[PDB]
Amino acid sequence: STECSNLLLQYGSFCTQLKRALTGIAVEQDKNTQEVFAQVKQIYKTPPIK
Amino acid sequence: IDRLITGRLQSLQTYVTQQLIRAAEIRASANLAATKMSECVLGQSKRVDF
Repeated sequence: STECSNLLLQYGSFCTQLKRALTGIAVEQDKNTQEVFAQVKQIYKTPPIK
Repeated sequence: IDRLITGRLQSLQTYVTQQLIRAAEIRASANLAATKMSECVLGQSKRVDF
């Protein structure tokens, strides 16, 4: 709706900081996964003998 | 004036809540730094990757 968008533009920058907060959370989740799992430099392999 | 007061109060409450969350994160980092100063500088640590 164009009229709702025109009235929503009057409220300032609530949506920009909401989007910034959600982007920060979404980056932080991948940072969590990388700093938990990727603690090894090379991908090791077991020998064929079990 | 009532409309402007409500808008400015909402924005200032959002700022205070974000500052409280950032203060919790900074306090966690400062607790980790205090632990590192107590255990790495003041002694020798047997903890791996610490």
